[PDB]
Parts: sequence; structure tokens; C-alpha cells
Amino acid sequence: AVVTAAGLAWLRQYLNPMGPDTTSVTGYPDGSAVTTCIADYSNTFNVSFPPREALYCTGSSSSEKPTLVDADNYAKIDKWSNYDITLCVLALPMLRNVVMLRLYPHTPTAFALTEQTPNFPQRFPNWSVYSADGTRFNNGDEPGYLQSYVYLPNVDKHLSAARGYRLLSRGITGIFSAPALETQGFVTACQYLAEGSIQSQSIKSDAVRSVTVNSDGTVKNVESSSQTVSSMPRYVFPLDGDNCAPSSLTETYHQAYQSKATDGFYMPVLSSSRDNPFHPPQPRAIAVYGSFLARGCLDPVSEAHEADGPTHDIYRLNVADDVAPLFNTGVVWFEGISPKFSLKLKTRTVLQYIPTSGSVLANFTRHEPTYDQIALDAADRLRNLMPHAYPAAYNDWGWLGDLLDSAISMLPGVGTVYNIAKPLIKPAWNWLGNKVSDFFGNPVARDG
Amino acid sequence: AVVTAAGLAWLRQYLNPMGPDTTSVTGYPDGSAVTTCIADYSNTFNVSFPPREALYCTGSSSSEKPTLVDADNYAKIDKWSNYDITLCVLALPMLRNVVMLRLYPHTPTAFALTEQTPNFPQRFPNWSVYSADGTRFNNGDEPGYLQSYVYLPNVDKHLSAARGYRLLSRGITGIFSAPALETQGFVTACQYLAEGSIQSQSIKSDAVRSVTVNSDGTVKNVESSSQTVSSMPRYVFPLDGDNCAPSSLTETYHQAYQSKATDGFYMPVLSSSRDNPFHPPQPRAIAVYGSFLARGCLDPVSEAHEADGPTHDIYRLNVADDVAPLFNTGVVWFEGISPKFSLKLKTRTVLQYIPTSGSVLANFTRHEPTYDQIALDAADRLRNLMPHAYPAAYNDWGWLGDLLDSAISMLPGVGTVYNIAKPLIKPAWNWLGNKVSDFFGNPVARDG
Amino acid sequence: AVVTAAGLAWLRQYLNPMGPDTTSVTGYPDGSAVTTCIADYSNTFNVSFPPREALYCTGSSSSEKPTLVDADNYAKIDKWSNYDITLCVLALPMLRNVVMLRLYPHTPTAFALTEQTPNFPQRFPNWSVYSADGTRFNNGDEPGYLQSYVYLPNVDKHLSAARGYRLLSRGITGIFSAPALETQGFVTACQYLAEGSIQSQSIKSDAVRSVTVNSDGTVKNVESSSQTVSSMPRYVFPLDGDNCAPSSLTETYHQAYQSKATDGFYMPVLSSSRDNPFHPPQPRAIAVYGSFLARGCLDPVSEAHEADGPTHDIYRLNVADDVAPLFNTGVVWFEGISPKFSLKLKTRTVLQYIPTSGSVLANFTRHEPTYDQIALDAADRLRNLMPHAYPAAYNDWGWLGDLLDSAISMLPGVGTVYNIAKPLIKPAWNWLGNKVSDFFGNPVARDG
Amino acid sequence: QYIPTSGSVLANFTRHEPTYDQIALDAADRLRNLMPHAYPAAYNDWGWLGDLLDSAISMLPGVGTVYNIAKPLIKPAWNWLGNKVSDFFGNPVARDG
Amino acid sequence: QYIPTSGSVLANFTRHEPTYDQIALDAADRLRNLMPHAYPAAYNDWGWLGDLLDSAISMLPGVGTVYNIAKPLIKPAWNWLGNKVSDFFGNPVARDG
Repeated sequence: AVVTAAGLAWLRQYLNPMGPDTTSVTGYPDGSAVTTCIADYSNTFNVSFPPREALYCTGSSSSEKPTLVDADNYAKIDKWSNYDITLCVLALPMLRNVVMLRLYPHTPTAFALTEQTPNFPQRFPNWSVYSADGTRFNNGDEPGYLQSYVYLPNVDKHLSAARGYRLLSRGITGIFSAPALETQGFVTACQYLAEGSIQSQSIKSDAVRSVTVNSDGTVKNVESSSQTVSSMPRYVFPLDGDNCAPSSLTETYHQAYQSKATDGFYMPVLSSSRDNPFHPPQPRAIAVYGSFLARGCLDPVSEAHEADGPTHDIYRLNVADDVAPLFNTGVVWFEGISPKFSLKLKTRTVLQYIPTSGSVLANFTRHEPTYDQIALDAADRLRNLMPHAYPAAYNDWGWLGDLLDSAISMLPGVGTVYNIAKPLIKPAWNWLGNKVSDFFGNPVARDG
Repeated sequence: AVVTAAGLAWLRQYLNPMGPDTTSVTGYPDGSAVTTCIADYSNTFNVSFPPREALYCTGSSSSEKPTLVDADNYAKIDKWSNYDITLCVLALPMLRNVVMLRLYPHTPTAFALTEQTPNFPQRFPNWSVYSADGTRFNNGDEPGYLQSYVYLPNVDKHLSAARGYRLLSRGITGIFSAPALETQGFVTACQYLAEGSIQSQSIKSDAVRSVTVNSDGTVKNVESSSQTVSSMPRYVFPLDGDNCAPSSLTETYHQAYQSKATDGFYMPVLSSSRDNPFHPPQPRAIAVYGSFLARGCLDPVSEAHEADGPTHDIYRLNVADDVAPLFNTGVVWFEGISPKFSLKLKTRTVLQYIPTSGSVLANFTRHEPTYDQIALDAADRLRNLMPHAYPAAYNDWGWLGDLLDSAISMLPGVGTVYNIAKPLIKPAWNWLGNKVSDFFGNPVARDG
Repeated sequence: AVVTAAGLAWLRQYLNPMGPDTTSVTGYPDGSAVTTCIADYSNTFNVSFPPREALYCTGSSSSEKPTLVDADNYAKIDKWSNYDITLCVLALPMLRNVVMLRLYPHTPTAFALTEQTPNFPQRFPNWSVYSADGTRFNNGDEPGYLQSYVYLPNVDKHLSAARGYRLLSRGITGIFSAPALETQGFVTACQYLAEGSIQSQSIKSDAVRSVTVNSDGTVKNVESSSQTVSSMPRYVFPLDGDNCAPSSLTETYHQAYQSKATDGFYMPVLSSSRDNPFHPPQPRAIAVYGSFLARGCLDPVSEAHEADGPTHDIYRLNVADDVAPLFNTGVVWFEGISPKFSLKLKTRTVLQYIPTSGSVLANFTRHEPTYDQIALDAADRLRNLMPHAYPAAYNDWGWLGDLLDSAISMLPGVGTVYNIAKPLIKPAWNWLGNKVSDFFGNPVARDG
Repeated sequence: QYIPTSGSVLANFTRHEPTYDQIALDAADRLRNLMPHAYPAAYNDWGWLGDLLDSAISMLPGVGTVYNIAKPLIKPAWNWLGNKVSDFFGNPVARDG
Repeated sequence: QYIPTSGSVLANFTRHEPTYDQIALDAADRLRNLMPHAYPAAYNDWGWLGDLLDSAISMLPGVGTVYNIAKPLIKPAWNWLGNKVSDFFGNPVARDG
């Protein structure tokens, strides 16, 4: 009838993963009655304009031979560094490979993805180049953008030795800095559910064509093996790359966060469901849904045109991982950024494990099978009205917890004891104009 | 603690889509906090016995060459027109192709479906013929039935330009008319959940057989490529065609609607779940599950008989669409209908969109992120006790809303303020015998 | 506002399927408003050490020729019978093939499964031998263990003639007996959700290699058909075979049951969800997920190494069935058992059907569309705190129903009438030490 | 606003709200001659608008007035160059950007 | 206890509980000289420990005491060979194994 302490702690760490008060770590309040070990991974990365030494090509040049550095095509990327640039970060719900960084000479119209599988995608300190025409880059082409994955190795090590897992919370902080008189730029951030699933794309086989012209050998096996079959199963994400441009995200989602570049960002990615069950680690190749070209059976056609129906393009990422289901995909854009910028990415990922017998995690187990329906219902309440992101320095929200959680905890059903906690009003998160008001109307003076 | 106005409006439009009072259009009460545009499609079609000009063949005759009219096999269909006929309408949850019309010389024992993919399925004004032996029809065969799809083009246009969608409500009205002294016939209607999913059927490849008899060429590649693989993924519906006969539906479902033909029908198709999340438009080829023939591994067998296990037949519809998940499939039968009938089909489909930037829908957005748990719980309450259909003229139900919704709104939990609203009794929808009583025992005198 | 009688009856039969008081049979309290027929299957089997006549080989020896008895390799199994043995029972949610029995010379480190598909898996009275090296057994090998499936034929007959089905409850009782002075041994039991799904493994095709050396025939079709495709779809269970050892299960799950062998076991398998919808009978080949070997795209690799990514091994069971989704998988181990033991397996499976018109089930229908939200919420409450198993003789629990169900029925929301029913404390199910206390602290003196 | 043509796209987004309000139109005619032609780009969500400015101006039109007095109205001074901005009721406007 | 090194495995299992308790440390220093060096293998879950022994010893340290008297403490006799074992408060210890 009242929210417990463990439920409140879980709610605070779920909504504010990188808050200063979040020191203790608590599990999901479902009373699973299983031996669990909760792991907290805090990582920091300093991303700036990469040098030539950490830049590789994804084209067919690096097909069999391993990663190849740029053959001093770095002059074009220096030309990029002449003017302002754009920096996209894309946080898919993958456990390792927490975010994908991408660098553009200028803001693109869409989050494009190469149709051919890239060769040797690079972890964060190294980058991989992609051409301007939306294809993989070989030496001598025109570079279009740079891409890298921010990888957590300890997550991989611990996921190997676990019966099951579930993501408890994840937050990404974007401390931005630039030289004086070069602080111009804008930051946008948005979360939305891209519910991926295990799917296989439709591919075609090859028909054999043998013409035996021998006097006794005249088989002439002209059989048509060119039928339509299913490819290897992959975990495909329905992220709308064509609608991932910053302006579309701002005008589509009301909780999207916009501010000046110097404010940075702080995205506490949120789950889209109220139940968070354990899952066995099942890494798979990740892919992203594209769009279809041939209408196929979308119009009255014949049998032969059934096969080439609305088959959506699947973009292989050449990255294997197991994803946290029902968790939002985040995307932030830094537009018009000075090329000599500096972004301190600080990611906190807290997730629960069921240890395997004889594994390392078995030495850190913790028996807290606490249960709290009120906390879960409050999270389901709050999911639809929290902002998608906050300024990087906006931690330790006063309204959270003793007011916001308390105010939202008595709507669920009528399971309420205290008559009235506090009236709740619609906040206005206008960081660009310095007219920010919280959920209770109290103003937010700038703390940074 | 009390149902809001928006929740009541959504509930009324969800349960009575074609009610006269449903003028305003309201979104799903979940407080999605997204920019949405709600589109209402009202369409009217006059279906009667088709002439020869609008009748095409689905057989291999129209394989490469486009649709072929009947080569004056129309005499047999005129012979159909000599006696009474049967008219089935099947409303699958497909967004476009709202219903499938089918014309039979007499009531079939099951809703059969051709094993081979039909050639050029026809939109409503045109029809396609299928043979009497459950196969596709070429000229010179014996026609078994006629089939057509009722297509909504504006739905396709708007679905192209949308990040996401969800079906809000759908209703189908069946105004029936016939010449005087030819009003005999019966109408049956039933809704049931056919939860489709993306599945691929099991097919076989072709083994190459090359016999090189040359003096130096004696390779003899006899390799067996004839293995079992997966076909193209399709959205498959588990509709029980073998159990779709009118009598079985009447004796299986208590809420099934039965009446005289002149009463018509009015089916407000209902969702089977309480959550209606947005989904990205992902059109796919539609198919229907059949039944298996070879038991396979249902009995102790060897390895070689693993492949030919219980593989269910999949009937390709040669139609591509994206379906509304968790929505009931409706089916109505008009049995013993005079051949010179006239059915006015009136379909109302209201569904929500997330507009894409720069699209047409962006000019009609409407920001109403209202939330109402009571309305959703009331819908979950009511799903299991509303009739599957009503007579075509039975709109503007008095019991709905201020009594039925109010009576059902205080069961959910104990979140109740008003002590007692109105006692609820079991209705008796006996339209055949004119002994209809509503949910509160009040009689229903015939209004048409 | 109060739990009905039908809801209480369903809850009692769901939590205590084999209780003495469970005489009447009641359906799921969801008010489906469908014609249903509830079938109760009670079966008894006497499993002991099999004789040579009922022992077959799974290897390639019995590939085309049917099941082959052991060519008097039974001396090694007699050597097994010299010392103590181990007996595992694995209750997957398959409707028929209720349990899988397995006999080991000594406790294994994991629940291994053969990589090659076994030939002719045997129903319970017969067994099939598997080698000690985790491979199928031919005559002359080293036997590793024996395996059999306990099959219910009436379930198959009734599932054939049904539109839909759902499992209502399932319980397995393990009455254990042994000769005097040979009662040593231990019993362990554990339930956990292994949420299976329809998946297809990644396989490879065969590239054709034709070398035409004729003077005019010089085609040289060297085309590479060796691409990666999807195999036949199968229902795959993510049961952790590597973590199914008894000790790991005991140390992982708090509700796992441990006792002496003579106590037997009684596992009332429980659902993992609160909704139990009807499903059409769709038998499929069953398989079990293994583990992957090649990391593949888990590390930065090229395009050619995308295919051999983290592809998990899929172990075909060569058994076709339709499973009850969202139901727990049970596993019990009898360790250190005297070889001349005797286990009376008593399985009770109660499940609901929607009869097909003209079928046998249509003669036993029963119209009880009762609805009870409180009972379902109470089941969701209780799922996480009931023991996974009880001693075989521990039926008719006093605490159940008028106390435990009543005590748990007033937590859900605040939909509560009676002020306080009874305080609930944490039970201690220490059957090994005879210090068992129930949910209310009352001791449990040994009744057997 | 549009009047949709039959069979056009707009016909799928119609909305029947034939509401009438003479007071609002008269208030707009009142206010046209005293609102500033422009504001700083960040000066949205004016506090004085609506519950004060519209209310203050809504009782001048004719004598169709119910509430005796809403709020006195004074002449604002929109001096953005010198940071001496005062709204229609004399309250100062501190710089929000 | 460990202080994890950055990037090590232990860093994934840290736990922030900087609790401080002088009374517990003083009680341990109190108790070190009067606990038996060993017990029978089956003699776990001592009844006297904690709510009596720790409580009885927790009010000797200094005079930082709130509760007037917890329980008198007497000299135990751990004679396991002769089955005449008495705990710190004189209660006998019947053989549990």
C-alpha cells in the first residue's frame, strides 16, 4: 500500500542513473527469488577529431587483408576540419557497443546506412570511413563520414559467465567543451522505442546451367535453383534512419531535448514496458531495417512477382551483440560544432545477472528478493512525461523522488493512503531560452 | 479516479465506430506525448452480381499475360444466378484491403483457399474466379466461386508517409436490399482473434545431378542440394478456414450475430488486447495457415523423416499489406440470398499516425496527449460481452455510454467514487425471433 | 471486489493439481464467452531399470532400418546396475510427451544433448541409448545414458479435433520406492521459465563445381552456391543444459526443492504470465538451444566472417509437438539412487479446448464463461513465492486457500473489503532437516 | 483554415467546431493597435498575455462586462536596447536569454 | 574487501557502503579475549550470540551506554569432552549432533 525503500531506490536509479546520490545499486523490484549479481559499468571516453593514424577504410580494399589506414586521403578530412562539423551519437539497446559515434562534415538529411556490409568496424579510439555516396570507402574515394563503436569489454566478459541477464538502467552523459570563441553549435536528443526482433531477409539462390554436349553426355541439366529463400537470422532494429534527422525528431517528439552545444546532454534511457524479465545471453548479428523499393504484391501481380514483393532492405552492421529488449533507442545530434571540439562521454550501465556456477559473478552475489508493485506502476506512470534528456550538468533534480515520485505514486489505482501529496503541473523544458520550469512550476536557474 | 471526456469519446468511437453521434475523432488514451494525426476513412461500395466484363481468371492462363476476362464461360455463372447464392465477407486486420468479398453458388462446408498462388487478385469492382475443385480457374474449367478485395487507396498513400501507425477503430456495415418477394435469406457474423505472425514455410531445394562422361572430364558431381530450407517470410494468419462455416461459427461463439438477410449487419471489430502501441509501416506478403498432411515426427521416425514433419500448408494471398495486430478477424455470411441482391458496404476505419517531416500528414497534426487508464480498463472489461455484430440499422444504442460504460467503469479494481451506477444483467440478442433485450433488460423494438 | 467460487476453484486446481480435493474441473477465469470442453488426463507409469528388450540404439545403425535393440551390449548397462545411478526427469511445456526420463550411471556435469538428430526416439516403455562421448549410440560403442519420452496418446487425439487449446494446470508426482536397506539417495527439483520460440538455425548450401573440358563444351560453371541460408523453422527452447546440474539449480533458485530420495517429489508446474489465451494446435519439431563456438562478428571481422558469427547450436529432439507457452520448465534429479529402484510417475494435465464442429469434444462441452480478475491477480501474486516442488505425499496443504489465497487476495491494488485476513511470513521448506514451516509459521510434522 | 473539396486529402482531417465568440473578435480589434510589432526571438510565453492582458481588454468592448474590474492597464515601454523593458502592467522583464 | 583497480573485473561489483560504527569495533576488541578458539563442527547459529552476547558486551565500552542493564555475563565452561557445556549466560548446550 506504500512504496518500499528498495522500490524507491530502484526508481531513482532507473530515472536518474548518473545522479550524484545514486551510490548504492539495487535490483529490479519483482521478487524473482533467484541468486543475482548486479554489475555497474561506468566508462569515460574523450572523443575529438580523430588523427589519421586511427582512421580505417571499410571498402572492399580491406576485404581479406585486415584494416587499412587511409592512404593520406586525410587531406579531405582536414578540409572537413576547416569548417564546422556535425556529431551524431546513437545509443541502441545493445549491451556492449553502448553507443555509435558518427562524424559528418555537415548535417545529413537522414541517418544513412551502407547497403554492403562494412569491413572491420572499429571500436571507439579508431574510426572507419564511409563514402559521400552512401557506400563503403576505399582509398581514393570521397569520404562522407566517420563511424565508430564505443565498446565495453567487461560487459562481454561478464555476459559470457551468466545464465541470464536484464538491463536495470543506462545513462549517457555528453560533457561538451570547445576553445574560447568557438562555443557555437546546438544539441538535440531524443528517445524512442525501436522494437527489434529476430528476422531473416529474403535472398535468392543461384540456378545451375549445365550444357553437356558430349556424344553420350547430353544431360543438359537446366534446372532453376534460383528460388527465393531466407537468409541468416539477425536481430533487426526498426530504427527510422530516414526520419532520424534532428529537425524531424524535434518536431515529432514533445519530450525531445534541445539546447546550446555547451550544455551537453544527459540521456537516462528508459524502458518501454513495465515487465523486465531475465533473458539468456544470446548474441546475434545486428542489422537495421531500411525501406523497400519494388512494390511487388502491393499491386495486383502474377505468381512470379510474389517473390519480389515489399522486401525491406536490411543493413548489416557487422557487429554481434545481445540487446536489451523493450528499452528505448536514443539519438543525439551536435550540429554546427567547432571541429576542434572535445566531448567527454560518460556512460553508466547497471544490469543484473544470474551467475553461473563456478563463475566470477558467483563471488559477488547478493540476495535481495524485494518486491514492489507500486514502484513498477510509478515507472509505467512516469515513462510518458519525463524529458528525453537534460543538460549535462543537470543532475540531482530536486523535484525527483520526495515530490515527483510521491506525486505520481497515488494515481495508480486507488491504492492510496496519504490524501494529497502535491499537485502536478505540466513542465516547460525550454533550455534554449532559459525559461525552464519543473513539474511543480519552480524555476530552474542555470547551475553551469 | 473518474473517466475523462477524451477517454469516454475514445471508448464510444471504439465500440460504436459508425454511430451517428461519432462526429469528432479522438486518439488512443495513453498519453504518448508524440505529434499525431488521426485519419478517418469512410468508404461506400455497392456490391451486386458482377457482369462478365469485371470477371478475370486466376489460373495459369493469366500467368505472364495480364488479367484475362472469362472467355464467355459466363453462362455457368448465369446458371448460378438462376438460384439462390451465398455471399461471404472476411475482414482480416489488414489496413488496406479492408474486406474480402466472396460469392458462392451455395454455402460451402469450409472457407477454402487455393494451394497455388492466384494470378492478379482483383480489387472490388473486378472479381477473380476460382474453380469448383479448390484450384485456380482457367477458361474452360468449372467455376467454383468469385473473390475480390475491397481496397482503400488513401490508406496506402497516408501509410507511405508515416513513421508509425496504430488502428483506433474499424466498423463495417452491410445494408442489404433485394427486389420485393425476394427478401429471403439469413445473415451470420462472428469475430475472433486470429493472431498472425511473421513466419516462413518449409520448402526444398533442388539437388544437382551432373554426369560427366568425357575421357578427361569425369567429375560426376552427384551432390544432393535437395535439403529443407525456409521460404520467404510472410505474415501468416491462423484463421481456421475449415471451421469458418456459418453453422460452426454460430455454435462455437456465444456473441455471434444471427438474423434475417434484410437486417444487414454492423460489425464494430474489436481489439483483443488492452495496449495499442505504435508500429512502423512494414508491408509484407499475407498468407493463411492451412493444415498439415504428413504426420512426420509426430510418430517415431528416422532422421530422413524429420524434414517432412507436421509442415502446415501456407496459402499465399498474393496481396501485400501491413496488419493491425491484436485486432479481431471478422467474418459474415449471407446464405440463401437472391442472386439479384444489392449490398451497400460502408466501412469506417479510424487510425492514428506519427507524421513524417515534410509529409502531408504534418499539415493536420493535433496535440492531444490525453491519458485515461479507466477507459482502457473499461474496454478490457467490455471486450468479452459485446455482441459481435448488430443489425445494419441498429446504431445509437441507448444503453451505451451513460449506462453501459458507467456500469462497467466501477468494476475495475475498486477505484470507484459513485456507490452504484446501474445493475448489469445478461442481454439476449435474439434478432431472429424479435425477443431482443439489452444489457439492462429494456426491450428493443424494431426500428427498421 | 471479492473472489468468486469459480476463481477460487481454478486457483486451487492451478496451484495444487494433484490435491485430493481437486475433483471438479474448472476453466480459466477470463469470461471468454466461447464453447469450451475441459479435459483432464491422469496417467501413471512405473519406471525402473529397463531390461534389454526395451533398449534401442539412436546411432546411424538404425538410420533406414527401424529401431534396433542392443546387440547384447547390455553387459555394460548391467555394470551400471552394479552401483548407484542417477535419474533425471525433464518436464518441458510440450502437451504430449509430458516428461523426458533419463538414466545416468552417475550424476553428469550438465544436461548434454546430442548434436546429431537421434534416430527413432522411444516412448516410455522403450528407451534409447546415447554414447558416453555425447554422441548417438550404435552397437559396440560405450553407452553413456538412456533416454525416453512419456507420451500421452489421448492428448494427441483430442488436440487433433480442436480449434484452440490452452493448458490450465499440470502436476507431476514422483512416488519413489526401493528395497529395504537401499533407500539412500537425494532428490532435487526446480522450475524455471524457458521461453521458447519459432526459430530457424543458420545453415549453408553447397556450391556447384562443374569443369566442362569438351572441345565445344567448356562452360566451366564454377558458381558458388555455398551461401548461408535459414533451415526449417522449429520451436526452440532456451533451456540451459550446461547449467541444469543439480547443484547449480539448488544454489541458483531459492524455491528449489531438496529432500531425501524416499520423499519423492510433487511438482505443480506454474505459468509465468497472467494471461492464458487460446492458441490453435500448431505442432512443430522441437529443438533446444545450445551454445556458440565461433565468435564471428563478436570481434571486428570482415564481410566473409559475418556468416560464421555467433550461431548457437540447435539440438533437434526428433519430436514434434505443440507447447504450452509461458509455462515453466521443470527438472528433477534423483542422485545416488539404488539401481533396483521403482518410481511411480503420476501426471495430471488439465487443459481447455474449443471443440470443432462434429468432433468428439462437442459432446462434452460446458458453458461456464465465468470471470474473476481477483483470482488471476492472486495467481500473479503467488507465482514468485510458492515452492517449486513438495514431497510426493505432501498434498492437501492446510495453509492453501482459506488462508494463503485469502491472505494474498487483499494485496492486489486496494480492492479489499475484509480489513485483515492473516499476517504472512516467510516459510522455510527444509525437508532435509525436518524443520519445515509453512507460510504462517505453523510446523509441518512428517505425514509419511 | 480550409474548406475541403470532396474527395480531397483534407476531407480526411476535417473537424466540426462551429464555435462563435464575439468577445474574442472584439478583443482582437481592441488589441491590434497596442501590441508590439515584434519581440526578441527568445521572448515567448508572455506572462501578461491571456489571464491578464486579454482579461483586462475584454471588458472595454461596449459595456458587456460581468466582472467589475480585472486589472488596470498602463502603457508599456519596450526598450530592448537599454534593458528597461516594462510590460502592459508595469512589471519588469528581466532578460531570459 | 578490495579496492578495485580501474578497468578490472572487481570494478563491475563495487558497492558503496561507507558505514562507520565505533561501538562494533570496540565490542570486537572486548570479545576477542573470551570467545572460544573453536567449536564443534555442527555448532553454528549460537543462540547467545548477538541479541545477548553482543548486547551484553556493547555497554562496557567506556560509559557510552543507553540501556541500563542488558544481561549479566558469566564465565562459560566449554567442556565438550564431558558433555557439560554451558554458554556465556549459564544456559546448557544439549548436543545437536
